Amino acid sequence: KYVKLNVGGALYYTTMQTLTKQDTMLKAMLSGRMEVLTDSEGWILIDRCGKHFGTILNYLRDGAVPLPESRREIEELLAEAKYYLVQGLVEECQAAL
Amino acid sequence: KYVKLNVGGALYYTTMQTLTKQDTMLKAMLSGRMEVLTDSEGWILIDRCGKHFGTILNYLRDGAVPLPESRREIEELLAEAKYYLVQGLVEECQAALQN
Amino acid sequence: SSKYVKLNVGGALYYTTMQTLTKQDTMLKAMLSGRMEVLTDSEGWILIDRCGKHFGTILNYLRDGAVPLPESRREIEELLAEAKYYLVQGLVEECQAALQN
Amino acid sequence: SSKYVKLNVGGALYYTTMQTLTKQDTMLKAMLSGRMEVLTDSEGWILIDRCGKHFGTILNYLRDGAVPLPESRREIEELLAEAKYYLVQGLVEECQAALQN
Ligand SMILES: [Hg+2]
Ligand SMILES: [Hg+2]
Ligand SMILES: [Hg+2]
Ligand SMILES: [Hg+2]
Repeated sequence: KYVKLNVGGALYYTTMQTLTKQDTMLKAMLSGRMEVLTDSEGWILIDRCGKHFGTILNYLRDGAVPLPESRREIEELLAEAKYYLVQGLVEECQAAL
Repeated sequence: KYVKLNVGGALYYTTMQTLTKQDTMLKAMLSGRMEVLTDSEGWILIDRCGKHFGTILNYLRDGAVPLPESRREIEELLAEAKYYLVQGLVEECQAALQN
Repeated sequence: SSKYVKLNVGGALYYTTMQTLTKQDTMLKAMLSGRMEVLTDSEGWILIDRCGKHFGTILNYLRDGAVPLPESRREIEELLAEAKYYLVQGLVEECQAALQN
Repeated sequence: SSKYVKLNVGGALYYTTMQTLTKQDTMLKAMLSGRMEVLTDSEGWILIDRCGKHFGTILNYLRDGAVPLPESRREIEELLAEAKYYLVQGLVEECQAALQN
């Protein structure tokens, strides 16, 4: 089954399978182990920038993702990784630095 | 004739001729060789990022496509190419990564 | 009456929000504020007679307030035309500046 | 007026307006003036048996009256061929001029 998320105005479409693949905030969001905030149209709202959210979804899907080149973009990706509790990507970004 | 796909929230409108032109998983989706899940508006849902999907559609249509400059986007494309079993583009992306 | 927006830009399909399109003062904000005439189809897509090649970049500039410009002079010029058309004042300058390199 | 026209050019899908296609004297104007046969499908797409690589560039030249030209001579020749075919005389001249070494 598919889940649709509004992350800072950026719209995403993914599955329960992807968001529950790793131990993260998103799994906790969908396991019912945490409240999720939805609107009238059924979008899970997240008050974060959606710039790198697409990168997070890819990491969950493939278990790996190409990291950004510039150090600043690595920190941006890292910040989101820490927030969503994607420990694998957090470490991998810390390693890249 | 025309197919409309929701790829990771990115919406696309293409043709059957394009999606079935080469031997890939996308051909298999519409060759009836596979399950297709659509939403209320009739958009075929695909749980992949749609960033490079436009590039995938063009490769199937034209048999060739301009690759991105940075190594990062080529690798991103390679991941999508590998997933959809676009073997032709996979090779050129693997090849493009020379340095 | 929705905050979710779907736009047909020259045949290129985009799905975005009011939150992104109203971040800066541009033609797109006036278009969705009802402050301007809009042409929609049966399925609820606002039609826009411009190429959608660089439109994704326009949306990202509105979202993040900045975007990586293309390398070649040709594509910066392409973006400049789109930025100017949508009256994206921030992006117009940065691209006009980029051509003075 | 501002009615929408959609063309399938070699598999590339485009959305433009009557206003754009009738701005200049070209083959595309003749297509909508009924001065020439157009083949449409069940969904209302005007079919054109041409590669759609540069058609977006043709549409932009009609929209803005100008467009950034490609760098390489080969791509200028490609665009020039399409301009000649669609009878976009304005763009033909600028492409012929660009190939002046
Ligand atoms: Hg992505
Ligand atoms: Hg951001
Ligand atoms: Hg071509
Ligand atoms: Hg274009």
